[PDB]
Amino acid sequence: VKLTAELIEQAAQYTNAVRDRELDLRGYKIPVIENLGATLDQFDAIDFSDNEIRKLDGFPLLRRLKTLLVNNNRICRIGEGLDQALPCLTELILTNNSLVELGDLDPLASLKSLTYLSILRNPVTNKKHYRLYVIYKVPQVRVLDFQKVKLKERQEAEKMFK
Amino acid sequence: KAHPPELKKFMDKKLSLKLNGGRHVQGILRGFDPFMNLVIDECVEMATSGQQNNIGMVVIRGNSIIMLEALERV
Amino acid sequence: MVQPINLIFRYLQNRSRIQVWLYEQVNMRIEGCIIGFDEYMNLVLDDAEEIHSKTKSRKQLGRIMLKGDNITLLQSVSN
Amino acid sequence: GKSSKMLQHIDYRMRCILQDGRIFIGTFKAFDKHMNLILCDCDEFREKRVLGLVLLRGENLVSMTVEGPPP
Amino acid sequence: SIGVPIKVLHEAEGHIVTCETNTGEVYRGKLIEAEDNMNCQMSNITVTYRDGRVAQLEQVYIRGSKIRFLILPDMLKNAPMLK
Amino acid sequence: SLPLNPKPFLNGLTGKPVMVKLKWGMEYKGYLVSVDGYMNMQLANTEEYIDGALSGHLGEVLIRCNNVLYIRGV
Amino acid sequence: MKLVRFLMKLSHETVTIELKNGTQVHGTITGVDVSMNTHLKAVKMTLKNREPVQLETLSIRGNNIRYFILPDSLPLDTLLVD
Amino acid sequence: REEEEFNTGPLSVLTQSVKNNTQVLINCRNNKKLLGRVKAFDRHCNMVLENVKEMWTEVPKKPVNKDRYISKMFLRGDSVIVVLRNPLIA
RNA sequence: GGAUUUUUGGAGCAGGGAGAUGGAAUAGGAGCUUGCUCCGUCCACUCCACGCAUCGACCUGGUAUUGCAGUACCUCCAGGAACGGUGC
Repeated sequence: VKLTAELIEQAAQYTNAVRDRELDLRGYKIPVIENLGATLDQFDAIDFSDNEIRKLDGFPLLRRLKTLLVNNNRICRIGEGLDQALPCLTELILTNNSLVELGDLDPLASLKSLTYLSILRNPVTNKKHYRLYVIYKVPQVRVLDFQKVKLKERQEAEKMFK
Repeated sequence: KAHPPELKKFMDKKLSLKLNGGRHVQGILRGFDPFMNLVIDECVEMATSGQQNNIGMVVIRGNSIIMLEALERV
Repeated sequence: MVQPINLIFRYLQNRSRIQVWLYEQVNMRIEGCIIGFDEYMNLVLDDAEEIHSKTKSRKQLGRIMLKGDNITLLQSVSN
Repeated sequence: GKSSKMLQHIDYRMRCILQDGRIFIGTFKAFDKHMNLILCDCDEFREKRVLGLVLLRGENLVSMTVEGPPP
Repeated sequence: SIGVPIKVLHEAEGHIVTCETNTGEVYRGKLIEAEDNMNCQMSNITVTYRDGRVAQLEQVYIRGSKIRFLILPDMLKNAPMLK
Repeated sequence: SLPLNPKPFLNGLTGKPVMVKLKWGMEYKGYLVSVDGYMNMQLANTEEYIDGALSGHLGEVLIRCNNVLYIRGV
Repeated sequence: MKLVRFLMKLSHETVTIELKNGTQVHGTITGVDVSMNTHLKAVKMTLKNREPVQLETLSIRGNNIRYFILPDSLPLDTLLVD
Repeated sequence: REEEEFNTGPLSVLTQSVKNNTQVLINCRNNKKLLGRVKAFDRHCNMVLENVKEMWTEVPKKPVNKDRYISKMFLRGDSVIVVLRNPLIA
């Protein structure tokens, strides 16, 4: 059950709780996120929860994409061309993923408009100084794992590994 | 057509009207009109510095009427 | 209930000096004696004067036919 | 003659541009002779502003175009 | 003689709505009187403008000449507004 | 004197040198040739005046009612 | 006599419309109403100090249109006969 | 009634532009002056003209003036501010 | 069916003054390249008049509320002022 144009044209699309145009693509078990050109950047949020996506890549240019729900998936790697395809990506929910190393968070630093990031329920969050490395690598993010970044955490991230 | 505005409840009540260009007046309405023209007897207009100047009975047309707020409980 | 047309007719019968403010123009106003009126609020002022509040000057013109689409507020003065 | 210019875009998401430079993207449900647009669950872009059901008057309308497929 | 947005605005009288004027003034409150010419008379209204001067007044009256838009709740967008 | 309506005053002002000033600040001075019921003006040998200074002669000039602010009979 | 009947008979023609805000929209006129509601298809709009954008459809009101631009090969003498 | 008012009022100044095929100037609210021959008119001053020349002045945003020419155009009566008839075709 | 609430528009235009202040990589003219001098276009800082006052959104610290609802907005104190509009 791969993501095609007929699956995106038959999927439900409505208004979310934040008054944004969201398309519900849950319950599809798509192994790879592709063929997203049929939406023509008419959705403000993408609900791709409960899927089997392994890599968050292969997305076309969508300037209206501001929220991406990748919860309950097996995402273990992030694409390096995420900034060239989503310049206005501000919300990224990557809870309960397959990220084990902090080096997968290195392509996530290119998103300058990203402010809300969720990396909870992951083996990469259980490593030593994971939050300090995420604050040092991504200074544009203001809320990490439902927690506001303070000045002391930014000073601790800028002190170590400088 | 040509229905008059519902100004029967705001009759003989002290209200503040706003006019275009940032003008503010306060006075008691003495009548109504289908062209939204209001007659304010003993009206006082607010200047730029904040002083109130009494202009007496004035007539405000509906082409520049922005908002009328009733200062009395009707 | 006092009608605005009846008030304009009483002001034209009394021949008192009235000042008319323009729409979207607070710097310059007109002042004169309204002689007659019409359905489109067209005022005919005799020996009218344009008063500029910024420069504090007064320029007389005489018989002026002011349209009702530009006059926003009209007040009665003692002068 | 047919007057089907406004009926073909009924129940669809359209983005109308205002005179001051604002853009309201909403689902056009009904119209009138004064071009009164009723945009249910509309978004305001110029930043995103949560508005919802916005009834904009026809005097502040400039242009309107199709935004996407109907929900 | 009566429009469908005019009928939707007349049917939404008594609910917590808002009216944004052409100058940016947002009069919010319960729509007590709504005529066919977009005349909105509200009681216990609140002024939240584009200037931001938020205040509370006992009664307000905004005409349809300088009215830019109206924000209404979505309780009447289902029925009988489905055509 | 007697209350004169503006329409016979505009009908009797034809052929006399008047000056019509618009809302943009410019005025046209000339002999009033044509004046209809929609408050439109058509003059001959018109001269343009801006900020109290003459600009030039144009001839027959037609001014609508939506732009003309006032008119004074000289 | 009436310009609305002349504007309504100018369908399927590539024209341009300049608004009061400086935005020029060039496209094929497909629908004209009595209130000069110009409904065009595959238009290109250029605003003041902005980039031109191509749209599949556009609907401009009559009160917002300031000027129009017709091609030189338009039969204005034949279309004027009512 | 309407024809006599159009041939005897200010609209006759427009009617002398289409009958004798004379050139008149129209100054708009956008600080532009278009000189041309009036081909079609109406009661709402909808002027459809041919062979028009529009001149104005622009700033870089010193400024400078500019001009252009159009084969056939149509302008509504709302944006028409000033209309001047002068013997410029001869 | 162009005369006040919708469609023949009341819209257009310009951002205070000064200083031997600083820059036009590839884009001004003149004294007929380059170097220099003069004059009608910005941004950054400083001074006078942080252009002024207002309220809303917002950041730091302290502090109060533990409450079952369908919402313009919601505790208070102090500092800073990146944003919006109102009148001069």
